Amino acid sequence: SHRKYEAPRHGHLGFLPRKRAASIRARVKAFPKDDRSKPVALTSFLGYKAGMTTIVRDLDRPGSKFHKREVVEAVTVVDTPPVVVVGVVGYVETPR
Amino acid sequence: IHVAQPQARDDVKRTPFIPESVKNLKKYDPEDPNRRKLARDIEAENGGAGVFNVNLKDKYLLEDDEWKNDIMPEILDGKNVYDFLDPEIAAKLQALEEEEEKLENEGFYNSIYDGFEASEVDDIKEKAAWIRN
Amino acid sequence: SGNGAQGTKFRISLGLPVGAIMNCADNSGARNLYIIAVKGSGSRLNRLPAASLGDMVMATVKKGKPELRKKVMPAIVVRQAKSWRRRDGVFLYFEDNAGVIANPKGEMKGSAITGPVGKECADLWPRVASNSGVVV
Amino acid sequence: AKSLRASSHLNAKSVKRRGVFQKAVDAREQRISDKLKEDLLKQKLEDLKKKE
Amino acid sequence: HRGLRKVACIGAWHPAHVMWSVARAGQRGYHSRTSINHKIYRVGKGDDEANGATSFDRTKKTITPMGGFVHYGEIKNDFIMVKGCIPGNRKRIVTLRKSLYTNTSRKALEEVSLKWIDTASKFGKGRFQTPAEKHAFMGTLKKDL
Amino acid sequence: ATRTQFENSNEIGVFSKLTNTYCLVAVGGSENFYSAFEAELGDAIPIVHTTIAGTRIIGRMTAGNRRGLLVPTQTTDQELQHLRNSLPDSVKIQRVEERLSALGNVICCNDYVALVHPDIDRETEELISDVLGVEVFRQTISGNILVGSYCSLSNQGGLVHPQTSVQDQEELSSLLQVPLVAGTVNRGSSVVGAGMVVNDYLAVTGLDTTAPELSVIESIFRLQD
Amino acid sequence: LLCCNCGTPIDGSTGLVMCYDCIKLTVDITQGICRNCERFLQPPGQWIRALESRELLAICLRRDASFIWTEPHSRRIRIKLTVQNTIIQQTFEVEYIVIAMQCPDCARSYTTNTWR
Amino acid sequence: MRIYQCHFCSSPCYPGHGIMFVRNDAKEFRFCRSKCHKAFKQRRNPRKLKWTKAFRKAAGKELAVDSTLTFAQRRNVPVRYNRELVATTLKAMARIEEIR
Amino acid sequence: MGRYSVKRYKTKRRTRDLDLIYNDLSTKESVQKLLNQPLDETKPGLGQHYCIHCAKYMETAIALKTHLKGKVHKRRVKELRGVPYTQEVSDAAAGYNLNKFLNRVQEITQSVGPEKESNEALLKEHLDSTL
RNA sequence: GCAGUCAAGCGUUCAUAGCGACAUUGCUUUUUGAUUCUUCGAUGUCGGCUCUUCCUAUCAUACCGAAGCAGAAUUCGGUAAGCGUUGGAUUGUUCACCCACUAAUAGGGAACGUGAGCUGGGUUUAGACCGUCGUGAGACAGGUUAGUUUUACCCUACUGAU
Repeated sequence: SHRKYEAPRHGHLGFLPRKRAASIRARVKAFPKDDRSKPVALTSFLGYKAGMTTIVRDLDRPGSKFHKREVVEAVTVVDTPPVVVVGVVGYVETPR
Repeated sequence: IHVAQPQARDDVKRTPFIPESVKNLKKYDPEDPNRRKLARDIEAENGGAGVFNVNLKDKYLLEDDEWKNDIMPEILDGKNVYDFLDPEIAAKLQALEEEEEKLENEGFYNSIYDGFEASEVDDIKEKAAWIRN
Repeated sequence: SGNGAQGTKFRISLGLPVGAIMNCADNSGARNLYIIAVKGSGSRLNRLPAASLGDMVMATVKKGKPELRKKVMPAIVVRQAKSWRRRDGVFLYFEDNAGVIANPKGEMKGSAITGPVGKECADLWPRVASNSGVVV
Repeated sequence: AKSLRASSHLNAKSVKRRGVFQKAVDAREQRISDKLKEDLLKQKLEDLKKKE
Repeated sequence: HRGLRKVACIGAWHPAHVMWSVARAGQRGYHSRTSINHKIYRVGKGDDEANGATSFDRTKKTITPMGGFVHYGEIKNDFIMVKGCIPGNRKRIVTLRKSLYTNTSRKALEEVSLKWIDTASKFGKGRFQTPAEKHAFMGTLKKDL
Repeated sequence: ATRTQFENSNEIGVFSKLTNTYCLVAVGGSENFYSAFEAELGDAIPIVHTTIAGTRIIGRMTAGNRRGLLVPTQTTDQELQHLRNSLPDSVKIQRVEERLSALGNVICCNDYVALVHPDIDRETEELISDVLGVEVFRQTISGNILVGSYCSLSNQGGLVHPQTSVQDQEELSSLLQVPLVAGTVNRGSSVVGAGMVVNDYLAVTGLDTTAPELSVIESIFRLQD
Repeated sequence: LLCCNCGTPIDGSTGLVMCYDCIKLTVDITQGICRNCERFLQPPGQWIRALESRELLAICLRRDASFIWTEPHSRRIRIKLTVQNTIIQQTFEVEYIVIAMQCPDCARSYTTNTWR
Repeated sequence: MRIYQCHFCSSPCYPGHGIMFVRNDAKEFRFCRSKCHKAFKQRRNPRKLKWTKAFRKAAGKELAVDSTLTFAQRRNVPVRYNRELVATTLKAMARIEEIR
Repeated sequence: MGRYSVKRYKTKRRTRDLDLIYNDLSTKESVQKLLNQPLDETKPGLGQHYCIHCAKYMETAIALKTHLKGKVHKRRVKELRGVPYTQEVSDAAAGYNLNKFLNRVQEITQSVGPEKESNEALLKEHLDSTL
């Protein structure tokens, strides 16, 4: 018995198990590596998502068929007040 | 192989028009040490064909090259600027600024019951307010 | 795109699936068309292949001159009436569905086209823009 | 069409990392880091106000 | 019979178990997600009045819409505008990582220029941008005089 | 005469407009098509990248001659201000409102004479005579309705579409005061207006226009000295 | 009216296009179209017995007419056939590759229940 | 960007709002929002509906004939862009809006 | 939305409308067009018996007699009397193209008005002696 | 059914680029048989719908080798199952058959996948008509119509939650 009509799978097996997360703040699993020739640069930032709005933009994209033409699209607005440092943590590399 | 004719209709006729700048123009030569470059050669000298960006501006005539790259407002609170701009705006606006001055003096902008005074014209409205409640 | 259609076609909402009778706009002699397939379409289980404003479809003639009747021939949609999205911010829709018929290169059979032609189809097909009395 | 993990594109993409697209990133991380030392200046001037 | 919003066949006689991939019912939403390559458009300041004013519009207006956002107050702080749709909902906390690698495509290198920002009311069908507009279009009312 | 093909389409009058004092070309992709007009014209007459209603098909939407350029209703104020900047003050530009948008299929014209579609309204029919400075005659080519795609004119001479009867040619040439030959362009395509562009000293056709049809086109417009 | 790629003047009316022999080459008109029994099959159910006039028609039904001489041992049948505004007659060839599947009638002798 | 008014509402239609409708006569019907749009499909009359601006200029409400309103017509003759014209019209629009 | 406004007022089932009908009544040539239309197989009265006001085909000549003595037709006559409400009125109310508006109202009051009211006085007299 | 090996005729010359007759050695259980093993104090005994996974004997996509491979378009073969494989007319049908798109419309298994998941069209009780056979009751896996689809709250498995 060979299914008679092949069809793609429903849903992605990479995002399993589907479950409620441990917090309303998702932790970050991975960072950009380390570039030790640059100034001291803070990587990520944290703010609060607040609604959406619409934006028209003059699409300056050479090669496209909307070059030098107007394109409307939707953006998000995230409230981003300043953020204050309170701690420093060092990590030792182990064979674990 | 039929060919047609003007067929002698009217006395008014054109000679065909060629601008003198085309007759003054040199003929273009493909393999040429000294020549005008092209739109191709400016395109391929920095990035490929599809990825090079061409300014549509800096190709058009104006009074001053300082404002060849300025940006029109195109929208304000008042509806849209391409409808408001004109020749002689301020000449037409002084005909509007004169329409204030004839109305200001004549009392077009300006800020009482018979037989009933301040204690009596108030209290009839005060007694009627109790009756509606 | 496909044969004869210059460039790329931007995505618009799919208005006509298979089995949809639409009016015939040009003066070839047909009155309506009958979509039986859509060229340049996908393949997924139980989907009906859907057309849109300006795709080449295979279409038959149900009403019209008996010479064009009972044989399959390619057709090009020019009016949709299912509202799509222009990339400047307004959705629009036409009164009724319409299609003109063409050879597989992309050349017209009639000379005149009545009614307004969709702008998104007039960019993609040059010959439809040649016979377009009204654009947009 | 080739896969996203094909070798002919990843040898083609990595040259574009060496050229145009790294230097615009290097132009970006300098202009960001200019404002970061200016953030230490404006916040110590408010500390100079409270010393008054 | 017994429902139509479900999966009919769930397995076979061998293996005599329900497999780990057969789309059962359960929790939906409130998962953690990561979506990459979102392009920053506008970075403005809180003290900077006329944030919504582009180089075109020149109307002194802040990106806070009329009567604020829905289920969220006023933006009177610094903000970030980024295109598309950030995963999550309103008044929730997002973290903003930076790009993890040098991005190669031409789209991730272009300079944007905003031509107009909408500030109409999101609580309903907004037709006016500022209350100065609505008072101009409606004209006077009974409650004013 | 010059063979030039837009990206892979041999239709040129769809994509480009050619008058005596200016020349308009679309903005699609890369500057291979714009450079081919630089080889013949140079800095003599202005050549303009432009869009009409956010489209590439600018040759069938506009219709004009060496005095005026008429643009349809859907032309934005940015596209209209762009044409006025790139063209000098000798050229007039006016946005025209009509029931029918495509002016190129509806107006065929040279410096003093224009033919029109019959159903055009007379509020435009005076406006054509004022802007272009031309006369207007309400006429159908060979019982076909679109006068722009099925004919082509210059001050030199004219070219029509090959279903035209010889009885129709001598009458219609009396209106235009120029010679007319029924012919084809781009290997037997009937649409002679959209295939080629022509002014008094230059003609650009497709790469699929045969050498016998170059002998027809270069003779009727008399490109040689 | 010069015919395309000839140079010859033709009639200005509704006629064909291009010289009638400048078009005669350029158009194409066709463009589309048991191991133990030795009994060739009719596709619904039948197994008609059998290179020429009788079986030559049945191979045209699935695909003048003539069969070329190709090979007896290899499993090929090739056939020439002529198709017969413009009227035009052109011929072409079709290779019909032979496959062998067992006659259910003449499979019955191997299962010992022959008579019924 | 061309902040055109609703065909039924006479209210401004910002880019990214409403629906357009195109008839076989090929004029455009640009709609403020869905309330005006669904009231057009039903064939109603804005001279009769009290809440629209086409009623208020008709029945003796808000002023219609005034010289401040004739300045914002439409232009098909493009003025070739001097700067100091544009600087006047940005002061002109804010002046008429006070007088209106 | 509901059950009723969807059934009658989709885009499949649209009438012509008050705009295009007013152009047909404004001149004598187009009135004499639409009475004498060529007969077709698909049109309901075989391409005759067409009411211009209510753009609607009737089967029989008797079916025009019952239509004109009716409050459906007497609605539409009371509809098309004044200015026909193009897009130009909706912009004129905002303060946009008044001189475009005030000149057309000048046209329809003095010029097109008594011509349009002359075509209606002939149609009610021409559809009377034929019935 | 598929694969080896011997190579007859052919591919104008030339067995082995490509086709292929039969000798000879095998594999497979997706075939019909052979057996009647387990089930006769019921293992619910066709097809379709829905759905996951697996096999490679690969139709398409990736990278290669060969020629009777100019280009273009194909033909033959190698590692390869990561990822795809349809919309329809007629039949209860698997099977078959044509129309049309597409990159391509490859072949199979999992109790001939899957009925406390469906459906009941077919088959397979009682009613009934027709044809042949029988003196007669009745027979016909010949044709045609009408014919009840039962429970999960239990443990495990699974998807979620403490």
